[PDB]
Amino acid sequence: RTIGIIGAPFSKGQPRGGVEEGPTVLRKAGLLEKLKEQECDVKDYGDLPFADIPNDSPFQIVKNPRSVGKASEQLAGKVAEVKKNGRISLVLGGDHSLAIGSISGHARVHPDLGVIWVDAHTDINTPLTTTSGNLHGQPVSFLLKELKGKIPDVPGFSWVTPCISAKDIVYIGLRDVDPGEHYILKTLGIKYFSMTEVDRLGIGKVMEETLSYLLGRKKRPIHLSFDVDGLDPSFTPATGTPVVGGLTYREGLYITEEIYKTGLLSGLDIMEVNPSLGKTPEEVTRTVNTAVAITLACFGLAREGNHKPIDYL
Amino acid sequence: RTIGIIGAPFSKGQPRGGVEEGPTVLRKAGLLEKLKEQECDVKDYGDLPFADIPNDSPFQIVKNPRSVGKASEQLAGKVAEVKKNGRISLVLGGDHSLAIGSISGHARVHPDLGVIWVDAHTDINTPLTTTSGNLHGQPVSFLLKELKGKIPDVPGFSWVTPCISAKDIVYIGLRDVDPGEHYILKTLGIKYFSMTEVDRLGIGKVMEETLSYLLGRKKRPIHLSFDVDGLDPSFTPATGTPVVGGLTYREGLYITEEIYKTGLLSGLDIMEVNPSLGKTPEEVTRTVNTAVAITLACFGLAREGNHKPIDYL
Amino acid sequence: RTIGIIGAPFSKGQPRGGVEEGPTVLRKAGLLEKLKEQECDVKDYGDLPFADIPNDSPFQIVKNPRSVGKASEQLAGKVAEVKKNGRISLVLGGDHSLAIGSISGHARVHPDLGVIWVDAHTDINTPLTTTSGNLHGQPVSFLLKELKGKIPDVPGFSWVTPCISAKDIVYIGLRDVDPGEHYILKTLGIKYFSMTEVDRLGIGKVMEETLSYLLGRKKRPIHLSFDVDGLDPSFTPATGTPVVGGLTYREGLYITEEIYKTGLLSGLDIMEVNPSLGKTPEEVTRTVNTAVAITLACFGLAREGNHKPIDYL
Ligand SMILES: N=C(NO)NCC[C@H](N)C(=O)O
Ligand SMILES: N=C(NO)NCC[C@H](N)C(=O)O
Ligand SMILES: N=C(NO)NCC[C@H](N)C(=O)O
Ligand SMILES: [Mn+2]
Ligand SMILES: [Mn+2]
Ligand SMILES: [Mn+2]
Ligand SMILES: [Mn+2]
Ligand SMILES: [Mn+2]
Ligand SMILES: [Mn+2]
Repeated sequence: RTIGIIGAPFSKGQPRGGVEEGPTVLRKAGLLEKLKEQECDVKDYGDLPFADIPNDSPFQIVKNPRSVGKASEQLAGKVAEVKKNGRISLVLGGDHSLAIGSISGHARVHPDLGVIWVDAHTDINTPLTTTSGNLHGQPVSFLLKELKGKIPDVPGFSWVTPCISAKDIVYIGLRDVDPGEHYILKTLGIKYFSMTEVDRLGIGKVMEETLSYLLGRKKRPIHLSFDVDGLDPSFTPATGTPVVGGLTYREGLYITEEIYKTGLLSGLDIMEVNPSLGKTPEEVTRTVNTAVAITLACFGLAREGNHKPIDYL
Repeated sequence: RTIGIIGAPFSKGQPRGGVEEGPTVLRKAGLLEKLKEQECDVKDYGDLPFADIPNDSPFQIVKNPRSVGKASEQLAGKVAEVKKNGRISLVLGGDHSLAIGSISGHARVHPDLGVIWVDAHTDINTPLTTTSGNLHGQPVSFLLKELKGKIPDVPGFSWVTPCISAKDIVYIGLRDVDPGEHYILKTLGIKYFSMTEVDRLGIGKVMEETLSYLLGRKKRPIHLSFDVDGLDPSFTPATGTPVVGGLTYREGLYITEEIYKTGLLSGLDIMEVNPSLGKTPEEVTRTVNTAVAITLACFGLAREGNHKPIDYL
Repeated sequence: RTIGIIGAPFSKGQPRGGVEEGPTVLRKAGLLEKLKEQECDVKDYGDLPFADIPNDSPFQIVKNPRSVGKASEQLAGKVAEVKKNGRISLVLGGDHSLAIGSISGHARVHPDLGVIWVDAHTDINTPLTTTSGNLHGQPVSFLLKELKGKIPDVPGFSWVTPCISAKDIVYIGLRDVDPGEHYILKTLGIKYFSMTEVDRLGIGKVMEETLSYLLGRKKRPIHLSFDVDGLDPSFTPATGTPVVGGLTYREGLYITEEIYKTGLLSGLDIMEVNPSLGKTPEEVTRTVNTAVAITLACFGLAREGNHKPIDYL
């Protein structure tokens, strides 16, 4: 459909700084051009200027709470605008803590949205269950209504308001979940397909079940938050926390081709691309190239081929 | 069954020259010996001496039309002979434009043949839809009856006569199809399993459907045209146009083991192996070794093991 | 459950010596610590001191028969003890010939055990069918009751007594089976899932069928003999006889996660890890790291996550 690109050069949700270059390398790879090369109407809303917050000491164990909270607050506003302009928001990250603002802004315009979270992690730790203190591993806890009451008043997030229920989200690709996160998973009855379920059923059945689970009762807007470390590091090595045994390039493209075909993609996040972590220049291009491929699939690029509504013969 | 090896050291169907060494490196890898090590009766018809055609300017955008057309005409003759000798033709390429002659010669003796095309590409561009002008991306358009009338009179192909119908061919492995090619696919109702279908159904279901689609009504001779770039470049890197997200080594062996089990393999093509494109000596041996493995599976080599009709205990 | 670690630094079942360092590198990787980090009660029975047998000339073609036979005899005793102590035996190899002693000792305490053999090889050659003479490719022939009578009196194995029937074992991962071995497979009706069956059905169906085949009639103790070369060499390169087209990291973890869930794991073997064969230091850590991952899955480590029986919120 119509696209609204939003750059989110933010890294304070985790320790490694290079992730704020994600928007830069993705654009430099010709993402806007490639999208236009397709039947896509693209409007670049530019990179959000995330002001520096010098005074931002930890809230207990949680690091850079004000910087993270403000960045998501700013992003939520931009996403809500692009959604109001009738465009599918495409947020280029940036660490995953930004999901808080992206999904929040998306839900302001489309409260009935459903979320598909592709990631090796659940990122559902609360400020009290986290052991790392990195906010990119907590975005989901801030968004779930069932958890409001388990989230302390962390500086920078007073603007947040839980917008989704445990049943409005599906996880795909999980392979490194913390104990508390697993407890929340089972306690709230969240639907997930860890790498174990992908191995058992095959990605085809996984997507069939995912889309049926989220669109069964009725059709609703879909928000896809894609963490590049959800895919195996043999495809996306330049990322902060890679975990072996990931989703293949093919599975990544399958997930997105299927989501595109629903015609319900409403919001998209391409997160955790960190060029500074590429062991080689090739590891960087390999990661960025895969990230672009996944993005293009979300907007119609199909492996069986594509053609214009004309008679080619 | 009984085998008839035919070397086709030809490269003019595309730009990179090293592909004409395919027969050489495949034989040097001990292909004939390995085949004989099995219950295989092998006769080497040698490498076809493709005469040089100095005067061969492009037909519009199409390059080396006379060289390509003549090479396929010569090959068609050799294949028809080996088929008449009651042997399964094994053509070692060489670029894929040779498929025109291999399938044409095969159909002269067995007009009811069915084709399984393993490739990342459909190679069904016509001389008028192609944008590259490389004939290795057009062989199928010359063979389909439904397209006769959309193929101009290109110098070197006046001998061609469409021998198969849209319904006599199945594609497996597609992941880089041109717009016009996709239009032809949908327009003629051609059966295909792109990498998307392989991901969705699994290679087992894909082969079950492929063989049922082609052998359902009745048993008929099978022609397998195997383009090595159909497999992922992590297995066959030394090829002209590699595309990531390909068929795995295992899937390649599965396809061929299943085709062998039909007992209907009649013609085989092992194409696009280009040693000159191996970034390293290991990339070359890796490509050639995989090509040999695929070939041996076509003739009985099974992963579960093989044994003679004797009492080993 | 409760674990009993047994080190088996033995290599004489094959030619390459570095495999006797397996216990060392696996322990150095923190296996005991990692296991304890889980709900696991671990007791290290140390490394069995395999005395040197200077006089050990070949029995016909069979090499180091006395050294191999004695090593398995010693291991059988240790395994029987750990089993009597109510612990799941975890044997760190060492070449696979040790399976003779591990399964023999296990069956002394649990005669109704069932065996799942993960390997690229069947290791079911008899002293008379083998062409290599390496005993690590014959362990299964010594254990099968149906073959007692086809096994000559080899020096060092007079203590052996066939403890399992052809129907008490299932193979997974086969891709390099000798002719005689295949003859035995078909002759005795042994249940196997070669890489061809894994491709056809998917690992989920494979495990479903495997566990149903072995636990259908009734629940019984399970012995898992895991040869690391069962997995693709892209995951476990430091091994004596690697064969491409192997089980993936994910499939390896799936097999073991499923076996763990049965709650019937009784005996485990982690064999063929040879650090000396790692082309690089990274190939060594890659092999050892994968071996540890497989082991941890056998004892509860799940990809969807794990959590204590407490309220994390
Ligand atoms: N990159 C990620 N998630 O996507 N890291 C999260 C890791 C860990 N679970 C935490 O809370 O710190
Ligand atoms: N190697 C191949 N096909 O197998 N190249 C074909 C590419 C392109 N579709 C063309 O017509 O030029
Ligand atoms: N590493 C192994 N098996 O696990 N080698 C066995 C090879 C061969 N089948 C033999 O009997 O020598
Ligand atoms: Mn992640
Ligand atoms: Mn994440
Ligand atoms: Mn191709
Ligand atoms: Mn081709
Ligand atoms: Mn083995
Ligand atoms: Mn073995």
